[PDB]
This record gives sequence, structure tokens and C-alpha cells, in this order.
Amino acid sequence: FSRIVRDVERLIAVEKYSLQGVVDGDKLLVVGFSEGSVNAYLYDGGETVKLNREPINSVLDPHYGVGRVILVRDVSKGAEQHALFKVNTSRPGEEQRLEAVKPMRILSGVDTGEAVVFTGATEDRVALYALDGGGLRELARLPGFGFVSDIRGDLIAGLGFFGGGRVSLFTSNLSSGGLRVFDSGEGSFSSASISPGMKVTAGLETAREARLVTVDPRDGSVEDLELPSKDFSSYRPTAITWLGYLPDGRLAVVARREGRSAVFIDGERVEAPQGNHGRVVLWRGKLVTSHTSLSTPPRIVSLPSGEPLLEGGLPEDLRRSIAGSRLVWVESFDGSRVPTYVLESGRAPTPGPTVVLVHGGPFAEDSDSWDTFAASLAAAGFHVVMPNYRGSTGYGEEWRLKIIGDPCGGELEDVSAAARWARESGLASELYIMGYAYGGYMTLCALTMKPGLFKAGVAGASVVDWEEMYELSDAAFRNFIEQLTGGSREIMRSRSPINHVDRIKEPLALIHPQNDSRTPLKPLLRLMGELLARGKTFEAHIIPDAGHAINTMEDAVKILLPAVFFLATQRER
Amino acid sequence: EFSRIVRDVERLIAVEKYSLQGVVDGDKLLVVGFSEGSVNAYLYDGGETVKLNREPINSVLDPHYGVGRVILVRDVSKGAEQHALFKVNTSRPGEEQRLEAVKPMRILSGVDTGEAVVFTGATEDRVALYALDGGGLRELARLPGFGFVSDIRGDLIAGLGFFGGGRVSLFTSNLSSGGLRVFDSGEGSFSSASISPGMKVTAGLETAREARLVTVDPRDGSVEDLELPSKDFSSYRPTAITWLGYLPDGRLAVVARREGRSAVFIDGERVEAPQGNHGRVVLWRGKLVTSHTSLSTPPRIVSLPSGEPLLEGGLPEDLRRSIAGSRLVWVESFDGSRVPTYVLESGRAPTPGPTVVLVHGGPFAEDSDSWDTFAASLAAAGFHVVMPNYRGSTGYGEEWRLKIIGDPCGGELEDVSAAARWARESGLASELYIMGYAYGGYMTLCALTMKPGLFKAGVAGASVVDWEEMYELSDAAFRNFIEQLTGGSREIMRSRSPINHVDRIKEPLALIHPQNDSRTPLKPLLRLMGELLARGKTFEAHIIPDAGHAINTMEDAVKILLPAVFFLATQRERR
Repeated sequence: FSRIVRDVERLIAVEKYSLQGVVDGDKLLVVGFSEGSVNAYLYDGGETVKLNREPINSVLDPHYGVGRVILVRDVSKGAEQHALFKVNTSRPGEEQRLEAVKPMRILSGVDTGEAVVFTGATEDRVALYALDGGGLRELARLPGFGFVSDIRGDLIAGLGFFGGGRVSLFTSNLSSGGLRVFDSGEGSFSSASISPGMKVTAGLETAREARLVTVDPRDGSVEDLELPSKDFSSYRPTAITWLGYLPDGRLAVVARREGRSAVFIDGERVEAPQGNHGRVVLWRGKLVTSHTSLSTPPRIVSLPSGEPLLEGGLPEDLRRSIAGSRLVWVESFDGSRVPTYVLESGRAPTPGPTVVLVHGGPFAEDSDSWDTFAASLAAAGFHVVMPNYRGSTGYGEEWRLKIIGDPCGGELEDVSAAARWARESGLASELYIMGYAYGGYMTLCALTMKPGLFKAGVAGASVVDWEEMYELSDAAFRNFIEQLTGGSREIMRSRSPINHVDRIKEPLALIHPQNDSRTPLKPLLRLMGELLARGKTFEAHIIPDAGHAINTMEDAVKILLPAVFFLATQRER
Repeated sequence: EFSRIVRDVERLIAVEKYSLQGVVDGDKLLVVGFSEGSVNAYLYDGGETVKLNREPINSVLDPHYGVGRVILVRDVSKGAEQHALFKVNTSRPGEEQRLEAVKPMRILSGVDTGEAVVFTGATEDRVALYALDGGGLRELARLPGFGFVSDIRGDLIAGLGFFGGGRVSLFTSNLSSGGLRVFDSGEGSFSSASISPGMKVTAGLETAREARLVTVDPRDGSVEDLELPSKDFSSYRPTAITWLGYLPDGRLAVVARREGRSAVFIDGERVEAPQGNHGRVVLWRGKLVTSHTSLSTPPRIVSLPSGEPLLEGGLPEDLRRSIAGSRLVWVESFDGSRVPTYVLESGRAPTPGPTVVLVHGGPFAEDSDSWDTFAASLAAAGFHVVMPNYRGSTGYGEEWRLKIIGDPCGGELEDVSAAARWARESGLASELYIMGYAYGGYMTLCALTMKPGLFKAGVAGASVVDWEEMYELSDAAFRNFIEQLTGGSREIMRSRSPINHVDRIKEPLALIHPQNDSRTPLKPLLRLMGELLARGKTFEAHIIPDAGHAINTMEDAVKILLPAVFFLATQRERR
């Protein structure tokens, strides 16, 4: 119990870095989980220079060598009403609030140096904004979640979750605003970047593969892009993580298959460390990207050598607690094969205690990437099983869109099949389910719809009721709920665990930040009322002055520690 | 270094603790002990203990001397305190037989004579006195409220009853025919009872001033002062009487206290005992034996007069050193009253330093020279601890105790607030917190609603939230107890409930609650959370599974205490 705490504390404390871009001539801009919280840093050598004062949540994407940085900070104690703060790179530590932009949920943004363009959600709308020297302007209204991808001159390109689970491309004008929307009949756009020729290069994920295409925003036309080298085409990428034009004109692309990515410059393979990679930037003539894996916390590395510029050195004893890792393909209820990542604990027997750690989203994936949750479970003596249920990214448009109109249906059958495989393959002596957000939704759905499958369940920041959640949701989240549920109230009611509490038979632990604005605490209080009234065994932990997105190490401990305690308790007994 | 906090709390909780219950199986001590992770019943005969029970229990019934069995009381409702009784033959330890004739109810007390199991129990509809012998179960009498079997000699059953206005009556009944006679004092309340050889009832009588021994005839209701051969007891001038009882050789053992410290007396004569507080006294192989505790000493069984231990859970030395000292101080309250207040200085804090006013529950209880796991763990975590005997407290006379009646969230709160003011002005306290369990948790909520700005933050465990809703969910015993404390008026039940004043809260609050608590139920607490949320208040909450008001595993104790200490350490890091 005391050893558990120090392992959790040390795993959360280890330093983690995302690469954001290039600023102040030729210094890398990094977001860093270091020294207590997410902070923004500069790197040119060399030691790090803290730009921000109090903890932040992210930064807007800078154009190359711009001379300032836009911090995004929650000013609502976790409810994700963000304000924007500008920091001049010459005077690090001094912040100026952008008063023209009122508190809203900031979803993304790019800073061109003259203009701050971003997307934001309020109660009454989702919209695309521009803030320049002549004030703030609303450029266009969006149907739902929308993300600024790139700006070149007056052209703004982006990605829109505007209907049916599909991702559109959208453009606008920096000066006159407006909105054009381009929808593919084959699938969904994953990334975007404006070429020198003012077309929009974009990753197009279709049924069971992916490729590069070129969209003309002037007449909506689209054609396949062929690159100088044939390494990208011959890689057979099933998904595209990110793309972007370097300042020297070359197209950097990161693509993946089976939970592992690969870098490509003008179509040609560039050798990077095994795992997954983030955006790519040009720094002092050399290539630089982020790297992570199941055995490697996020870091900044050079390519092609793979030498680290900013690595949080994980301790060796914590490294040894992960005995191994495999990708396996679990047969589900309908013959589909569910790609599933597996960690064996070195501190567990085989067979042994096993947790099916269900990812959120649901448009996300378990990949060869660092997972603090999974890591701490392995240290605590649990094998970890992580199924990419249908709805997951990274295995094609067909697999991803299968969840639409069918929450608590096909995807739950995949999670259940992963649990059955862990038993039958010989890895699992007992089985638990654990998850955060949509993962926590899956915990609740497993315990109500599939009683007896798991021994116990952990449900964090969970979806409880589609109906009441929609009532408390802003414009962005109302729309996203419509898409996933197909818009029918029959689905919203029947697929909500709050309506099936009488069926629960196994211990349940609930963990929830009090000011969560995505999955709100209110319906969870009602769930507790139901569990109490129906004599069900449950545990609950509500975290103060915190929301869905953790940005301190104190808050991370508060949402992860009770979960590991709870599962170690159930194992003892 | 929250990992160090965990292993201090774990180790403090883990230290074995023992209450003395009686003598059985000829001449073997029967002990209840927090041990091996749970509350269990044991035998002791000079060597290793012998576990009688299988799964964890909550208590045992008082055995007559040398009886050849033991009656375990076990919650069979995952903490809601619907108990069933299990009999264990002392020859075959580990084999239990359920007493099916007694349906699940809240078991409040009981004595086993060997032929008959007599007990008090509360159900939804009533509180009553029962007898279970070889010819089945009988209801002997119905009680107005909480009632406790004190002693049985032959056909006579004597006991104590909280039957009206905060006062404690004496009641009798007959084992064979039942019935009920009730005797009330015009001077005060009876605290303990035992039937003499002469079939009268010897009883402690706590008045406004001193406490003293009296002799009640149950046949005509008459009273008189009991004079003893030795006058150490009279000259001790006790302000309260903890326990009394006749030993098998006829001598009257009495434990009496003043200013939070007790003393043993055999036939009026002082018998030396370790400094602190003592439980019941028994005669074991010709020698005297009682329980002992103190602020530096977890409950243990010791011999007298030497004070040598038969069953001590050794409190580690490093944990001992974490308590730098202790005082009794007298805090001036809002009306000139003096509030006797126990104080622990932490060796791991500065002076002035972070300080927690740890408010006891009951409210008919007291902070005394006695082991307190909460207070101890706070000191280890680097907080000074201040523990005020607010009005309503036991141990300082009937007048002080009855002042709370009809006035919850009133005078008593002013005492707790005065203790906080004293910790500041005296120089002990750089910052102030409030923490409490049950009525203590009620006081946390009342301090943060009615006295915003006094404390920096508050911890509220198993707390009273709403007198009105609690009454609706309460069984017969608790409905009556609520009527007594609030004077029965609906205006007091509403106005003195913190749920009606949530808009006034400004400081961080941590709520901790066992889910199946049947004394202070979870339901109104869920509503409290609904109010805190809707009014934008900062709060934290921890609900514990398959647990109730009375903790009986070490896992459950950790879940109820660990989040509190973490929370206060977090607020201290906040400066």
C-alpha cells in the first residue's frame, strides 16, 4: 500500500514532453509535464526556460520563429473555460491576458504572429475565431467539434466532426471569414496542411487503408497525391497521424499501422525509434519529432539517429516491472478480429491478476505508446489488456464507424471478447475492468449488461446517462452525442447504464472530478442514489477543483491512486 | 512524501488494541481485539491467544464468570448494524452456531448467564428488552429509547435507559416474568449499575457537582448513599463514574474519573493503576485485571497493582516520539464557561504550527487521557491536535452535559469556536482546521456554514446533515434520541441543519461516509453534495463500500482515515 503510492507518485512524476513547434528564431517550443504540472518551455541547447508562471493546459501552434507564445489556461478550476495568455519569448515569465477573448472551451488554434486563430465552444455555439490588432471576429459557425490544422496567408484549413462520425475538411478566409465544407464519400480526413500551391494536402482514411490526397478549396475537387519516393505508398498505411510542410518545402508525414508509426519526408522513409511519433519540425537544419512507446515516456528526439534532446529518464526498477508486450488479435462475437495490446507484469504470476484497461474517446486507440495507467497497474502486479474495440482509430474507417448509432452494443462485445481471450489464452487468473471517460462508460456497461464477466470494475470520469448529459452539454458536446447515438432518444435511454442499475452484482469504484464539463458529476450523483437505494456495493471518490483534463501531479495522484488501491484490495480477497 | 503518511496511518491502525470483556471457561480472560486485520474475540490464559470467531465480529455479550460459551455479535447487513448472534463453545473454538430464534436487529447490549441470553435491541417499530433461553425467545418489556443491560443476578435484571430529556434512568425487570420498573433521580443521571448480594442496585449517580455511589431498592423505589469501608473513593471527589461491578468474592470494584483520568477502587480503597483511563475490572486467578489506555498508549490488558501487561499491542518508539507532549487547558467560552480541552503538540510540527480542532462525537462522550487513533495519526502527519469537551460532553457533571439539550448548533458550537480562538491566541496555532466524525462531522458542517472564515478547511466523516430526513430513515432507537437532543420541535430540526445553510459556506470541505451507515445515513449526504455542486462550492467526497458507522476491519479504518489526513496535508501545502 505504501509501496503502491511511491510507484504511482514516481511514475506520474517522471518527465514527459510533447513537441509543439519552433519559435524565437530557432528554439523548440515544448509542453512539459515537469516539476509539478504541465508547463511551456524553450529549448535551444541546453537548459529549459520556463515561459509560463502558473500551470497551463496547452499552447497554440506557432508559425516558425514567431516571437511569442500563446498559453491556454483553464480559469474555472477544471471546467475547461480557458482564457489565452500571451508571452513574449524575450521576457519569459511575464504573461498578458487577452481580454478580448472571453472564457470559453478552447479546442485548438494557430498563431501567425499577426493573428491568433482558434476554435472554441460556448453554450450557444461552436465557432472559428480570429484575433488581430483590430479586435476579435467570429469567422464562422461550426456544426460541431472543429480543429484548426494550418494557415498559409489568408487560407485557413481544418478538420470538422460535423456528422455521422465522419471527419470533413473545412476552409475559411482569415480576413473575410466564411466557411466551405468538403466531405469524402470514401471516408474521413485525419490531417491537413496547405501546400505552397494553396491546395490542401490531407490524409484520407478509408475502409481498410489510407492515402494522401490534394483538395482544391476553390472548386472542391480531389485527386490522389503521388510522392517522389515509393516508401510511403509501399508502407500500406492504415491511418495518418499528422502531416505538415516544413519551411524548406518538403512534406513531412507520420503514418501508422498496427499501433506503430513511421516518418516520411517527401515520401521517403526516415528511420525513427520504434513506437509512435508526433509532429515533425526543422530545427537548425535537422529533423526533430516526439517519440513514445509502452516502455518509453514521451520525449523529444533527433532523426535519424534517435538521440534525445529532452527525455524524462524513467527509473530502471520501474522499467523491469514491465516483463513484456504483444499485439494480439482477439476473435469477437461476429468473426471480427480485435487488435489488442498486452502488458505482462514482472510482479505477477502467469496466470495472474488481469485488468482490461479500456481506452476512452471512443475515437482513440491503444498503441505502442506510454500509458501511465497501464504502467502503474503493471507495477502493482497486474497484467494489462487493452482492446481496440470498434470505434477505435488506427485500423481503418470501417472499424471506426461501426460504433455509430450503437453505443453499448458491438464495442462492448469486443471488450468482452478480450476478457474471454485473456482467460482462455492462459494469461488471466481473475479479471477486472477499468476505464476513464468512455472507458468508464464501458465499465458501467459491462457490469450492468454482462454481470459475472468481471470480478470488479473501476469507472472514472464516466458517462452515466446520455439524456441528462446532453442537457448539461455545450454546443460541441450536444452535437457529438447526436452523432454517436444516431440522434434517437430510444438509443439514449436504452444504452444508458443508469437505467439498468438493478442488474449490477459486482463491486464498483467510481472516481470523478467535481467540475468535469464533458462527463458531468450531476448524473453520477444520481447513479450513487440508485446504487444506494438498490443495496449495491459501491465506492466513490470525488476530486475537488478539478475537471476532465488533469494538469497537476497532485490531481493525477487523486484520480489514479484510489483505483489501484481498490483493485489491489479486490485481489487480496 | 504522502507514502510516509500512509505507512504511519497503516502502522498506527495496525497496532493491536484490546478491550477486556470478562472471564469464561473456568479462568480464561475473554478479550475483544483489533488484531490480524479485524475485530475478533479471543481467549487468554498466559500464553498465545486463541481465536474463537471465524469471520470478523463487532462485539460480544457480557459473560457471567466461568460460563462455558461466548455470544458473538455480528453485523449481517454489510454495515447497517442489523446484527445476528452466534454462539461459540469455548472447548471448540472456531465453530459457530447461529441463534435463528433472534431475527436480525440492532443489538445494543446483552448479558449471558449460561442458561439465558438477555439483550436490548432496536427494530423499526420499537426498542425492547429480550430473553432467549431453552424455551424460545420472549419480549420482556418495551423501552422508550436507548437502553442497556448492566447486570443480572438471579431473576433480577438491572439496566440504564436514555428515556427522556437527556437523562439516564435506572430500569429493572424480571428474567422469568418480564415487566419494567423505572427509577429517576431528581439530582441527575445514573452512569453505571450492578446488583449487590442483597438484591439491591448499586449505581453511580452523576449530579451537577460531584458523583457518588447510591443504593436503590427496586421493590419500593427508595434511595440512599452507599458508604464503603475505605474512604479513598469519597476523598477522590470524582466528577463521574465509568463502571462498577461486584467481583465473585463479593468486593465492589469501581472505576471513577475526573478531568479525563480514572482511578480504580476496591471496596472504597485506592488500587494503583497506570496513568490514563481504565475499563471494567475482573478477578482472574486471584489477581485484579483491567484495561488501560492513554494518549500515548493503545488499549491493552494489564495486571494491578503492578501495571504489567498481559496483552499489549506495542506502539513503536518512532511513533511515540511524534507526540511531543499533552496538556489539559481550560478555554474561556462565549458566556464565561470554561471548556476543558485536551491538547497534543506534534514533534513533527513547529510552534506555532498547523493545528486541527478534532471534535468528538456523541455528543455524550469526551476527550480524555485516552488513546485516539485519529489524533495520533494527525500528530504523526505534523499537526497539533486540540480536542474541546464542548457542552454536552460527559465527564464534567450533569449540568455541563445537559446544556446541549434543545440547542444543537448553538452553545456547543461556540465552545468549539472558542477552542479555535484559544489555539491562535495562546500561540500554538499558525493555521486552523476542523475535523470530526459523526456528531463531530456535524460540527464541521455547522462551523463552515455558521462560522465561515474561522477555519481554513473542514473534514466531516459519517456526519449529521439534516435532522428532518435522518429521522425518517431512523429506527425506533434513533428517532427517540433525535427527539431528545432537538427538544422535539420541527423549527429546531430545520434551523439547526447545515443542509439549509449551504449558501453560507466558503472553505474547502472533505466528506467521508460509509455507504451503509444506519445511524447517519448516506442519503441526505448525497443531497448535500447536490447542493454543494449546484451552488459552486468546493468539495471532496469519499464513500466507502460494504461498511457502516462502526469500523471492524483495518482496511476500512484506512479508507476512513487516510483520505482525511491526505486532505489536510494538501491544504497545509497551500499556505
